[PDB]
Amino acid sequence: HKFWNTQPVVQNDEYSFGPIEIEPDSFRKEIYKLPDGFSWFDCNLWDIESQDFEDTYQLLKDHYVEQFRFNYSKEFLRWALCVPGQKKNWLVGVRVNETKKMVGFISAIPIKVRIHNCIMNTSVVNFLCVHKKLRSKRLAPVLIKEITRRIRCEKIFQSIYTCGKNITKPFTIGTYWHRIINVKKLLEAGFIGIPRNMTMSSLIKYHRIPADKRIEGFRPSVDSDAEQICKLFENYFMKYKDVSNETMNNLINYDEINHSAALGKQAYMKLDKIEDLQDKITIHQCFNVEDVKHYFTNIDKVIVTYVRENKNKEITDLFSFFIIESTVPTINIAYSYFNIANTCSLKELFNEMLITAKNNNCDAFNTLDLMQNLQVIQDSKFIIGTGRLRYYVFNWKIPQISPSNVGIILF
Ligand SMILES: CCCCCCCCCCCCCC(=O)SCCNC(=O)CCNC(=O)[C@H](O)C(C)(C)COP(=O)(O)OP(=O)(O)OC[C@H]1O[C@@H](n2cnc3c(N)ncnc32)[C@H](O)[C@@H]1OP(=O)(O)O
Repeated sequence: HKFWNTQPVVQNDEYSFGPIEIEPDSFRKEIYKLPDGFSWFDCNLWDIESQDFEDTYQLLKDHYVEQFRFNYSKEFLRWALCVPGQKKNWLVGVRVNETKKMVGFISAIPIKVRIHNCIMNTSVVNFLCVHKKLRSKRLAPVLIKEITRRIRCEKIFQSIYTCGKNITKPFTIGTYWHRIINVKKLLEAGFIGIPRNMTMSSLIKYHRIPADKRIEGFRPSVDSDAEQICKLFENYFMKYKDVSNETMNNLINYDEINHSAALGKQAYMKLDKIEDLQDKITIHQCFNVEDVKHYFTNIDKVIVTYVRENKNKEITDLFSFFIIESTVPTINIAYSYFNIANTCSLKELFNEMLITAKNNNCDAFNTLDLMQNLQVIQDSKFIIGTGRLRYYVFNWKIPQISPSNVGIILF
């Protein structure tokens, strides 16, 4: 490594929380120079008909992969990036001056997170992409340094991001598990096989989604549910919290003290034993009503959010998953988003979600072992994946924790 060694992240070479550096003042502000013939632009994902959007969609479709290609649609990208509070300058493009060919992208979105006894606005950096031909032209560190600069100028000094590769020391590692829905489609596409043991017909039967015990009262969310949903999440995070009740109701607001190395030191917290954290949520996204409205909605072939209503019009449960269309043949993959099971078991809620994914033409359903999802995927028909997702936080200390301690899902 000739870049990551110079950033405030935990290195491959503890048991406490808080900022790595409180450097409100001493960070670079001059926009970074690009190689001759390249220029930055703010990517206009606000107008779905724009040229910026076509170029971004094309760049990502052709080049965002470590075959098969994911195919983030334009509606998906607008949902995942034009979020409440988004800055125009956090959607960063690079183009060749002569041809106007988009050859790079990086994005950040603003989120609210709780980390142990602190709460803060932070950023999520995602969709880092360099045209296949310009790789090993050391362009990615520049996109990273530039998004960093644009985030710090908003007085945000931390970030969360994921990766397949191991870079520095991640605070947790998520593992994907996979539920097969459309056997025939996955078989013909070579994504799965027929166990030499059994026949195609039995394989299909083995992977059917059991629909012989159905939970009444689930329906898609609507805008007017947003306050009930906001409270539902607050109560879920209350139940699973890793701090006392008093700390939960009096979280250290880092936005208010991040301007001062004196005051910011308030955010440091030692941990007696890492096992004290066992199976509680330590870090998660926090949603206000505006956030709920945007994220927990329903957009065909992008995001599906169902709630359970009781006979008093009170929302008691929620499942949600997003959808990414892939091409090798068109394959639609659902991903588990956020799920709250209160009046049924988590397996039962997931069963209902899996049926809804099948009804939305999804061919498989992917779930990380985050939060409590291991209650679902242990001793089930889920198959463990090989894809392992490393979670990182920039400029904060988080002990290495189990994925069940993590309530953050990236797109
Ligand atoms: C306060 C705010 C702070 C905000 C900043 C928070 C940090 C954000 C971090 C970004 C979070 C990303 C979130 C997502 O989007 S996750 C998905 C990552 N993107 C892809 O998989 C798309 C397909 N791949 C590509 O487009 C390129 O290969 C990419 C762009 C990935 C690398 O480009 P390239 O292959 O042409 O190489 P280079 O010569 O230009 O540069 C080499 C340097 O780049 C480091 N590298 C390579 N890949 C990644 C990677 N996926 N994360 C972090 N670092 C990476 C590498 O260690 C090396 O550094 P070092 O070993 O010398 O030190």
